Amino acid sequence: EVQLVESGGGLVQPGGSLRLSCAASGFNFSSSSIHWVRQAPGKGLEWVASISSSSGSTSYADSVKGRFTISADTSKNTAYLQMNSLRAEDTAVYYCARTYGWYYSWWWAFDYWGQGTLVTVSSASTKGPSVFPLAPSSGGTAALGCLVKDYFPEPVTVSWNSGALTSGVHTFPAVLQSSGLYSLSSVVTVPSSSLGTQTYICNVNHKPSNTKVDKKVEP
Amino acid sequence: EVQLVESGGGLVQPGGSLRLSCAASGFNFSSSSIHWVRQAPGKGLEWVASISSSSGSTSYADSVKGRFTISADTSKNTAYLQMNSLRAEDTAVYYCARTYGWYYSWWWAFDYWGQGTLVTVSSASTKGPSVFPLAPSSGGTAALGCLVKDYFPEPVTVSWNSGALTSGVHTFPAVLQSSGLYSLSSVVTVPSSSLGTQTYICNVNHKPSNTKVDKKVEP
Amino acid sequence: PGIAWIALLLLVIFYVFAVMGTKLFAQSFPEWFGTLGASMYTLFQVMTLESWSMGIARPVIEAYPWAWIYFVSFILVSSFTVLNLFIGIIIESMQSAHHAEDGERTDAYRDEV
Amino acid sequence: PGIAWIALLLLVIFYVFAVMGTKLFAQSFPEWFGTLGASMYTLFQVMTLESWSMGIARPVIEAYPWAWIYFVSFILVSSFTVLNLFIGIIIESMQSAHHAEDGERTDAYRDEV
Amino acid sequence: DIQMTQSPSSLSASVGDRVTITCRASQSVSSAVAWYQQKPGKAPKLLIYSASSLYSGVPSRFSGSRSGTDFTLTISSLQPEDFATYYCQQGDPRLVTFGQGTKVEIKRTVAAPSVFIFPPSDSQLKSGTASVVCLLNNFYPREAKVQWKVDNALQSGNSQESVTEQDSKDSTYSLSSTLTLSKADYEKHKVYACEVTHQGLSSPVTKSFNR
Ligand SMILES: CCCCCCCCCCCCCCCC(=O)OC[C@H](COP(=O)(O)OC[C@@H](O)CO)OC(=O)CCCCCCCCCCCCCCC
Ligand SMILES: CCCCCCCCCCCCCCCC(=O)OC[C@H](COP(=O)(O)OC[C@@H](O)CO)OC(=O)CCCCCCCCCCCCCCC
Ligand SMILES: O=C(O)c1ccc([N+](=O)[O-])cc1
Ligand SMILES: O=C(O)c1ccc([N+](=O)[O-])cc1
Ligand SMILES: O=C(O)c1ccc([N+](=O)[O-])cc1
Ligand SMILES: O=C(O)c1ccc([N+](=O)[O-])cc1
Ligand SMILES: O=C(O)c1ccc([N+](=O)[O-])cc1
Ligand SMILES: O=C(O)c1ccc([N+](=O)[O-])cc1
Ligand SMILES: O=C(O)c1ccc([N+](=O)[O-])cc1
Ligand SMILES: CCCCCCCC
Ligand SMILES: CCCCCCCC
Ligand SMILES: CCCCCCCC
Ligand SMILES: CCCCC
Ligand SMILES: CCCCC
Repeated sequence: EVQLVESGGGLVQPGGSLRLSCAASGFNFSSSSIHWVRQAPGKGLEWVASISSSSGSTSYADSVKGRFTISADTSKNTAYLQMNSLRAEDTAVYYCARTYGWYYSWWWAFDYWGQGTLVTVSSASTKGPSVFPLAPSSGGTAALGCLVKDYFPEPVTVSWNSGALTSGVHTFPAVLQSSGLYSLSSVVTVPSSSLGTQTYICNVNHKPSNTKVDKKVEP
Repeated sequence: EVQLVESGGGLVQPGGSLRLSCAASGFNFSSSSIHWVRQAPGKGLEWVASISSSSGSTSYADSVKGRFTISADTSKNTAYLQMNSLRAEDTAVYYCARTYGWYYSWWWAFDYWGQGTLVTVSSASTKGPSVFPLAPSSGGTAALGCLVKDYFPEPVTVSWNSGALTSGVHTFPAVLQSSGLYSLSSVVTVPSSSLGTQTYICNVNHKPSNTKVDKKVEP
Repeated sequence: PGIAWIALLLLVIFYVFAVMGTKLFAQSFPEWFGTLGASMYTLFQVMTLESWSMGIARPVIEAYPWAWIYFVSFILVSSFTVLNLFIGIIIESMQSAHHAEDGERTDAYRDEV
Repeated sequence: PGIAWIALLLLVIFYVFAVMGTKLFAQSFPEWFGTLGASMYTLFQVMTLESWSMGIARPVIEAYPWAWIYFVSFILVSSFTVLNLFIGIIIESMQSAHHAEDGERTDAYRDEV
Repeated sequence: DIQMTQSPSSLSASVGDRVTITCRASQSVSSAVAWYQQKPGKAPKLLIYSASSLYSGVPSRFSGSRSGTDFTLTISSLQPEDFATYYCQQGDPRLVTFGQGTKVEIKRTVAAPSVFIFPPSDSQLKSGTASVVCLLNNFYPREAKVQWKVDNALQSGNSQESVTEQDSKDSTYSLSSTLTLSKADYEKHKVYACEVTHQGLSSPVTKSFNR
């Protein structure tokens, strides 16, 4: 229940701006410190900024000093990261963390971490994906699924029957397909005798383009 | 950047007086203590005086008690050593030092030292030097330079192309030449193939006589 | 009342402990105690007794273990002034029965006039 | 006010701690504590809390390690008088509403005259 | 009267050798002692304070030790730039004394000098007095011998020699021999030569000109 729900990321043009929100829930926000830490695809963690929710004190990294600005509204019960003059380096997944302490403050733990949100800085425009089922062949060995092609930017959140079918899923990472759009697959293995027992819907979603698509797969 | 720029020395007649200034820059002057320590040519260091910049308290050596007087103006951000009844013993290089502490005050370090200024007590008058180039002979083995003769008192500050030519310089110490004037040499080795590539100017200076002379050397 | 004349004493205490923190920690912790303003700000942050408070505390005490008796004293000397001051007002406020008589003498006299 | 009547107490404290420093350190540190004037001056220099302050402190403590509780006490007993005195004035200054009434009675009565 | 007796006065050790410098106080000053490096003509720099603690920025090869009343500066691996004079200090506001000093000299293999000779300047002849400069660059040890020959007649009483301090990186010496002569004897003669007789040379090498 003690969670940090963050949002506000996505696509933004170079030299632009973007606001990241991190709403805390379940603990005492004021007494804690809130942290923004970024990870570019293919590197380790990089500290961005930290703020005392109650005290309002701020501390920034030398790499983003002046360009970024961290804040926190205790009434709104939420911290914020305003980002300006965004560039190619800033393309990364940003995470929100906390130190709620008397014990993690005397160590700068950080104890809890938000789940992460992507910020891709590019010029091209948003595009929704195309959801194409992948047909089976025939009490086991039934590999089926659906492909998700021609979307930009990342990510695509694929599920199966709204989280009913979890075991056996192998949702792949995306590729580039030189044209300049992302394209991934989403496969799942089931018993072949149950091709008709359960309904097999892959619930594809692409929030940058609001492409909320549900598609069933059948031989 | 944390430095002690001292000045005010030079030549003075016996029984005369002279003022030494030590301007502090880059640190907290008031919180520090300032020190004058002398070295006669051919002996070790000798403590002269110490003062608290903020407190104004003074402490003098028994050898110069009453004759010297140390002071410090915090507004001018500078310490001072007034010297009276100067004699032959007082002919020495005087250094300005500090103890800026909570560390070095509980040990009397002294942590930082000024670069030094000469005080020669004599009767004869000031004289500017004569700068005479020293001609080469012919990708190496080219010893050239310039001689600096008939100056008094010390010192002569020789450089080459305003600090451009540093490696290979062997600016000699002065000699007396019984007449009673100082005379030194200033040599430098270069590649002989570059006699015409770079300009070879020795920038002689003699501040007691304002003799700021620039002379090129060429075969 | 003159309750802002009280805050002058609290700013004096902030000032003296900030000068202390400057004299003690400026060379080693410049961002926290390198200036009088930094010392003021760091003392305020410690007085908040929040996450940043312990965060400031831990490296200062790792570097100088005695530093705790600094911070603690700042928290004590401050709080025990306020309380003591705050407990004196109550005594100097329980004096005002004579004040009620004052007003009542004002009444009876003004008609007399 | 009579705020110079306050400094009499501070000079008394200087005097008593200077006599202490004379009784303790005169034989061993004559230039700093050999006379009452030297003790006064050395206590002032220590109270400055400057470079010379620690410079005076270090040999006195090397010679007599207990000497610190001397200096510290001088710094405490002094500062806690001032503060306490300084916190009493505020209480004896928040009794002047009665003085405003005083002036107002001066007005009304000296018209009746 | 807090006396500091520093020893030795001079020492010469090769590069990498382990150098020790003693400084004895006259009473228990328990740790007031400091140690200083001074390169010639420059400002002294603080190596050691508290007689053991190392000043921020000093290399690890410098260390300070104590035995009751006898303090010691130790250089583990003597480097050629460690050529300096080292001073031990007392500490007090009311009095400060230093040691007599210890000059650390570097030892290295035999080095033969680069020998050169310079003619008197054109504008120098306008003074009625000329000077001949014989240069000896980058040699070791400091002992050398410069002989003068005017028309193959040896000179004496009219030359002076100046030697630089030992260099920071190669630890070698430079020598300048100035030969002063009235312009009369300068023009009356034609052959001028300086002959260097150095240890690192088999036959004494001579450099000459003819005016
Ligand atoms: C009886 C009271 C103590 C007498 C003081 C002794 C004089 C000190 C002489 C030191 C010998 C020198 C060797 C270097 C000594 C050294 O390495 O010190 C470390 C350092 C001293 O400063 P230095 O300039 O020597 O160190 C430089 C470094 O800090 C960084 O370069 O900081 C200290 O820890 C200061 C505190 C002294 C520690 C004593 C304070 C008392 C602690 C009490 C803790 C609380 C007790 C509560 C009860 C539960
Ligand atoms: C105070 C000095 C701090 C120096 C820190 C850095 C230098 C040393 C490195 C320490 C790292 C230690 C890691 C192990 C340490 C470790 O991780 O924790 C071990 C132990 C248990 O920790 P807590 O109870 O904080 O554990 C919280 C957990 O229950 C949560 O899972 O810690 C304590 O002792 C806490 C009590 C504070 C202890 C000090 C309180 C005052 C006690 C003194 C009593 C005074 C009576 C008078 C005597 C004179
Ligand atoms: O570094 C800081 O976060 C800082 C902010 C404000 C102030 N100040 O306003 O004194 C000092 C430091
Ligand atoms: O000139 C001064 O800064 C100065 C300060 C204090 C005292 N005094 O306290 O004596 C004398 C001079
Ligand atoms: O040694 C001194 O600097 C000193 C100056 C003044 C006084 N005095 O004013 O007593 C004593 C010592
Ligand atoms: O900074 C404080 O002292 C503080 C005051 C009140 C609360 N509170 O009641 O949430 C927390 C901290
Ligand atoms: O042990 C110390 O050095 C020490 C430093 C400061 C304080 N103090 O600010 O109270 C006490 C002791
Ligand atoms: O010379 C003095 O002022 C002096 C006074 C008292 C003591 N005594 O108390 O040991 C010593 C010296
Ligand atoms: O930097 C200052 O303004 C300053 C503050 C306090 C003190 N003092 O009380 O020692 C001296 C200077
Ligand atoms: C008289 C100086 C008061 C302190 C000024 C502080 C400026 C940052
Ligand atoms: C000012 C009080 C000094 C106490 C001295 C104690 C010596 C052991
Ligand atoms: C290590 C020096 C501490 C002294 C600060 C003043 C103590 C009251
Ligand atoms: C860490 C001790 C605090 C006493 C109130
Ligand atoms: C001037 C007091 C120093 C306490 C160590």
